[PDB]
Amino acid sequence: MKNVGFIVTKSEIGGAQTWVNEISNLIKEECNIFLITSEEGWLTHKDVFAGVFVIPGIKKYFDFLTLFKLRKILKENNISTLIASSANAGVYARLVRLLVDFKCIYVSHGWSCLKSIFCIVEKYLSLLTDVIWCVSKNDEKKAIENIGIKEPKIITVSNSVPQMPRCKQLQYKVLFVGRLTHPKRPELLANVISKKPQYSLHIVGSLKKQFSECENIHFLGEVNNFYNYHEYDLFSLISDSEGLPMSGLEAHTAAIPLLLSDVGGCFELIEGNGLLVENTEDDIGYKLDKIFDDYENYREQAIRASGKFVIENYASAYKSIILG
Repeated sequence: MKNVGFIVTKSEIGGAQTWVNEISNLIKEECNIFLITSEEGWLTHKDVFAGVFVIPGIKKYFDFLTLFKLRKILKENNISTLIASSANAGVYARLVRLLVDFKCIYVSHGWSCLKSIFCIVEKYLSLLTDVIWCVSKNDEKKAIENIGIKEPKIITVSNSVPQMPRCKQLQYKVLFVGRLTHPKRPELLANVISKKPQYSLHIVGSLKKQFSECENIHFLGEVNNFYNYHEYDLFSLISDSEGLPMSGLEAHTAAIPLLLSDVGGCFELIEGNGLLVENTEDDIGYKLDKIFDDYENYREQAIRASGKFVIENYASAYKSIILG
């Protein structure tokens, strides 16, 4: 059986790590999967991995001995495909192509680069990459236009997730799912909803009691396997910076309307099934009332679109990139 490796910087839940976990579950019957990371944490306790390699040197943007340890790992474990996520991981995964033959796949994950300096690096690192995997049309546009990666390098196939449970009378229940630290901005959303007692906010994700006396603001804290989108009426993610957020994809497959910041690839989740916002208290309050005053129309479109980002529709394309 084929040996595939995922290399990441952090092992904490969320973002790329959740993606790695989800993709590993998808291909797990067709290959052996190895994890390479800088630290131990949530991801490294996952049983899907045939083996886990913790190299703390990965936390450094570059380091020769870390590079050589990666080479040793690929060769000794006969790993013929390496899928890299995050900048640091990407640095080692592509430099090590100079030293080892394997299929090197670097995944965009929103190009958190944020500046024309990281852009330069990524452009030249693409020369060492067998596949630049863009997980959103907006990541593809950034790669081609802002970074300078050539299109022959790029395979663009959207992120997607397993279908969340779907549901109910309108209860004006808003749901926020994600880390509470910047660029994420739940404080902005909670503030808006706090002044509207008929609405409510549940936040899933340091931590806050600014709203300790707002009766309609509820912090559930971190919930690792959150799948209860179907209990809520509206998913809202307010943030200064996003790629194509997994939580947004999840809400989408759960057929609930969305209220998202107009950043990164959030617009790719919205057709008639929600609204894009400026991170203004005014703009968020206005578009919130707009959806809730006209709710069944946004709900009908959420329902209509809810098959769009379901991972079964993308599986063969994913498997083709990774196993082909």
